[PDB]
Amino acid sequence: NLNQIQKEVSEILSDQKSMKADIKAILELLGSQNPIKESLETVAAKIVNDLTKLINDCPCNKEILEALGT
Amino acid sequence: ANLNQIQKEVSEILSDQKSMKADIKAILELLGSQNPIKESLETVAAKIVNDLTKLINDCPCNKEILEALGTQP
Amino acid sequence: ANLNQIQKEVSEILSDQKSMKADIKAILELLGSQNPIKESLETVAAKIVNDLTKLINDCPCNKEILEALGTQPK
Amino acid sequence: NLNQIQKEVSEILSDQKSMKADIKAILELLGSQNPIKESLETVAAKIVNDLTKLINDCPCNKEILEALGTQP
Repeated sequence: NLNQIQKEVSEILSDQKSMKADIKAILELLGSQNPIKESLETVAAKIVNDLTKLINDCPCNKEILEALGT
Repeated sequence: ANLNQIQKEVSEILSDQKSMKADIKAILELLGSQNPIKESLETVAAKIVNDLTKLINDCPCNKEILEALGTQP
Repeated sequence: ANLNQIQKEVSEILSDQKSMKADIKAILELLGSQNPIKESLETVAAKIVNDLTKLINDCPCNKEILEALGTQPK
Repeated sequence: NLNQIQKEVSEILSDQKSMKADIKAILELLGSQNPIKESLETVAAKIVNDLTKLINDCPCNKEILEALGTQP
């Protein structure tokens, strides 16, 4: 009865330690992550950037200029 | 009254605790097993540029113009 | 009040317990309802390249070149 | 022995208090952000729109225009 209470109160207490441990880990992990918007905005910048280079590199001009004669 | 009441409540605390523990464990498991968004975003970007590169390097619109200049690609 | 003290405190643990349980569920609910980022990345990847392919294949610039060359586009 | 129970109940109560706060944080942190769907969608929208602005701007035409606006 009182031993029963004691036992169960301990189990609660140790269970409560591990719960706390993991909660911290969760708060840590989430805090570490970079903002979705930020990751997006930068990867989105890299997509346009690269493709812009390719576009401005004008790959399809050589063929035309040959038919014309430049 | 009191200790019997106390003991009953303690037992409900113990079990409630047990499931919360399990649920927390799962949230940790779920977040932890997810590959970083930055890493994911990058591989998919790699596909996007790569595939639009194949297209632009295929010069789709040249074909129309070379035709007007009586020649073929 | 020893039993009283123990009583009042165990009761409070039990209250807090309930609302912690609620909030842990709301967290699980939130993460659970997320699409797998990989999958929803694929969808969006396709639409970007799709929409773009449409425009480039439509060949917007050709009309300018043709008219400069001296030809009517069809 | 009743004291140990009393003592331990309070350590239980106080940890409870601080876990309550941390979960509330985790909820707030997870709440403080739009779905990954919405985010992707607006970004993708900007991606295409800027590349559409680029292409419709016809960067390569100026080169050929001088090649056409020229003589042997």
